[PDB]
Amino acid sequence: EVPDNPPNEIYATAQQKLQDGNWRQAITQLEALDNRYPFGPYSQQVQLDLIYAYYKNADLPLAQAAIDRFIRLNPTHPNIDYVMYMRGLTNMALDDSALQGFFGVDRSDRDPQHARAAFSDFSKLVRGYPNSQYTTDATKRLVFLKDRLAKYEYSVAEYYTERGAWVAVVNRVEGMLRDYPDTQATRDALPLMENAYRQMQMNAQAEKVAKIIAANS
Amino acid sequence: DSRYKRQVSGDEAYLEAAPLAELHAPAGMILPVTSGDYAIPVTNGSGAVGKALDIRPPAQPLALVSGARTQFTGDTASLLVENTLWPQVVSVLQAKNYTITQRDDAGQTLTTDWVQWNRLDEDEQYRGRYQISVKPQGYQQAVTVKLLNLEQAGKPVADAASMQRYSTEMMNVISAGLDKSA
Ligand SMILES: [K+]
Repeated sequence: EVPDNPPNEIYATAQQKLQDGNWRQAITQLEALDNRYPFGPYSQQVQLDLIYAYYKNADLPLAQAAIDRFIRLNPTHPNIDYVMYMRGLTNMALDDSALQGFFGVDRSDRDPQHARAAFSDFSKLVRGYPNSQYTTDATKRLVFLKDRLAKYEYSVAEYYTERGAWVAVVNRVEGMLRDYPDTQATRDALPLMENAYRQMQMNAQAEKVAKIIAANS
Repeated sequence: DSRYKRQVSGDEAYLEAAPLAELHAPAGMILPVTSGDYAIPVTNGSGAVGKALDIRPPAQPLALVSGARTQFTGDTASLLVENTLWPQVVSVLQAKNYTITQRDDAGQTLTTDWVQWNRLDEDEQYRGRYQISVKPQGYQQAVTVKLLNLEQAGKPVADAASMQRYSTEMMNVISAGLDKSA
């Protein structure tokens, strides 16, 4: 329960708790300020500090809420790009902590759904703002994420293979070819696709797949 | 400490991820180049990556003065106050103990010596050297802060992010000082 001081003294306080690395307390302060003075003269910097603090404090779905509100009320803001970048970082953290909570006991075909969300976010950034100071890094991450995503496709195709579900296999790998043709996991999956076709006795198709496998050593 | 404060979470292992390659098409077969969702546009760059990238919110100058618009643009922050603001600014600067190295009272403009900054979120602290002035711009009036040079650990620094942060810091000191009287 934040006391009833003037907006500026609360910001000052919020700033110190922020620099302190003391996230919860900054969030309390910033929150109160945001709620009490929504028409504040420096409300945006409040909203940015929150997004920042939720991220550091790992309140990722909360960070996402602030991000979303901010984008919609400030579509042309000079810093709209940082917000977007932050929104990617958010999902990417959700994803690291999903994998981390299942360490030593995971499934290869766990859906990395926060990774897909991250990917979504970062593309918007890099397509919308190619000259953004965050676009190099975001691109680096898109590459890493695309690879993770296709790898998931591979795991599903492998599972169905292990169970002679041949149609589920060609449908899956065909997906990989349509969506992630340029990933390692797609190259690994083609042998699965060839197998499923040879199994289904579809040799013309199977041989095309072979022709492709070979043209990519 | 305070690196963790300025830094993305997780590790840098994504920088290790192998480059993607377009799929070679056998003879007798054409293949679409990567396209649609999941297609990544080429960039080169190049801004900071991984732990070198500072994810603190961009410093936008505050309107700690009733009915006053602010703006930032390059290395210059400013504040449109709604005259004789010049002597007031001078006192705020003097109050904070910033040496002034030259002063044009008629021109309402001055240059500071190096100003030492000190924040808990920085591991090596910054120093900045400013040209401050009040332009009779309306009425109303404009108080502008220009970051001429910025130092850290003795080395010059000129990256946008930092220039904006520490152009904005001076502008804030001034605003707050203008508020704590008017
Ligand atoms: K990572």
